[PDB]
Amino acid sequence: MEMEKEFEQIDKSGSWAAIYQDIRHEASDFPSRVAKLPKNKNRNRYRDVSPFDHSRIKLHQEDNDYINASLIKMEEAQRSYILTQGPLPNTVGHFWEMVWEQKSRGVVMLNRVMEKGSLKCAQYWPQKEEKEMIFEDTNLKLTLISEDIKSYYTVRQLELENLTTQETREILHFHYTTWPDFGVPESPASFLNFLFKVRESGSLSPEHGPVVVHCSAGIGRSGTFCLADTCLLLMDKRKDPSSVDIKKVLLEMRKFRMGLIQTADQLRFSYLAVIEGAKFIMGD
Ligand SMILES: CO[C@H]1CN(S(C)(=O)=O)[C@@H]2CC[C@@H](O)[C@H]1C2
Ligand SMILES: CO[C@H]1CN(S(C)(=O)=O)[C@@H]2CC[C@@H](O)[C@H]1C2
Repeated sequence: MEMEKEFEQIDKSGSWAAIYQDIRHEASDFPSRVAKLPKNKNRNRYRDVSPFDHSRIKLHQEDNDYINASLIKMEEAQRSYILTQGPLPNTVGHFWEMVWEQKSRGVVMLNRVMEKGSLKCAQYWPQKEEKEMIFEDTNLKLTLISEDIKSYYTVRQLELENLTTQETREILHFHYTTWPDFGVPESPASFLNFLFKVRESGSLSPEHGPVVVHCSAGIGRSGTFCLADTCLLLMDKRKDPSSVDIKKVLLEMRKFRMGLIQTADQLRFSYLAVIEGAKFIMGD
């Protein structure tokens, strides 16, 4: 079926939970043996969220190459994403090592450091220009260059220096700051505006390594971001945009990381975002 009318048909019939459970039943199951090794327990935030072995990002280190991060490679859309958990106190150096080694331009953050009164990820970037951060375990230096605070999101320019080679690179930090502590946003308008700002920066384009996108577990809000982006790109590429099937695209993405889209409300929100986004692209 088309998307917008399949949407109204699920609303009128109130069957979002049944649709979402079907997706959960059909989703791929692949091994995640490296994630479960005892030496990696303090590298995982949640015991039930792990990268598959076949798609995990490897650190370029001979001691321990493990990080909780997955490469989502979308062949028809010609887009790739790295989805990862929010960094832990003992993985902030690994996180920036990955950004460096994978040649990423941008980092997309969809959570606040504290939500619901608890810590959802480490404070992993510097908050003042004159107070830079040094990660001694991976030999990197990180400096805040500029910060632009808007009503729904903040964009930061950062400098990452590999202290071994003295090479430097400019990284863009795109921080969506207004996702509610409970539920999903009422309108997708600010989330779509944010997606378009990431696109306009070059961070999603083939001349760079894959964008790094995270929330707390790296599957819920993060899944919503890449699902919406890929569906909108496919609607632009194909002769028949109504042939894009958001459930099929989500199942394709779940071949590369488990659990993408965590609730039926997140599934409905993803439909809403793609539907509204397709009107603005036109060609409007
Ligand atoms: C519209 O709100 C509810 C609709 N359904 S429903 C009844 O269509 O399945 C789901 C139930 C839980 C709540 O998050 C949302 C999603
Ligand atoms: C930024 O990553 C560097 C960290 N080291 S490290 C942790 O051994 O100092 C590894 C060795 C080679 C270097 O290029 C990469 C990976």
